[PDB]
Amino acid sequence: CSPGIWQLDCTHLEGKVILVAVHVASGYIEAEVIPAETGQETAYFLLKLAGRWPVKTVHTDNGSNFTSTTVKAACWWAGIKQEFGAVIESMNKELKKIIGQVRDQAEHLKTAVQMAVFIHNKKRKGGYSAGERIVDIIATDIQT
Repeated sequence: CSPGIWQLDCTHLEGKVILVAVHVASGYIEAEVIPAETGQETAYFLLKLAGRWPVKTVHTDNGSNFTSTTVKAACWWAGIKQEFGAVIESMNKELKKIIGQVRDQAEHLKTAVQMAVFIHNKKRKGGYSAGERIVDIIATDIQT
């Protein structure tokens, strides 16, 4: 898929909120455990993400997540547009299973989440991992 397209959603687990971003073309994920589902948290996550990867457009399954002033200011400043055009269902499903598998390896949920992100991104799927594919996709895109 287009290399600047990301999918962003929140999930719930243990009374806490997990913000999950998926680079659509590679399956690569970035996540954070946030205190609450707010416009402030989403805008902050977006700005961080865009300073790390070339974020052109962002899609979500909950369009109302993106209507606050705060979120639209973050997209304005970072040059992000909303994307109007199985991967995402697979990667998200995949994340909860791994969180479930390592949950007892960490005291806190946020640690388990990051362990699952790490496992997910490094898993060779053949056969490269999602982390290998996102850097190849971005590096090839740089060179014209």
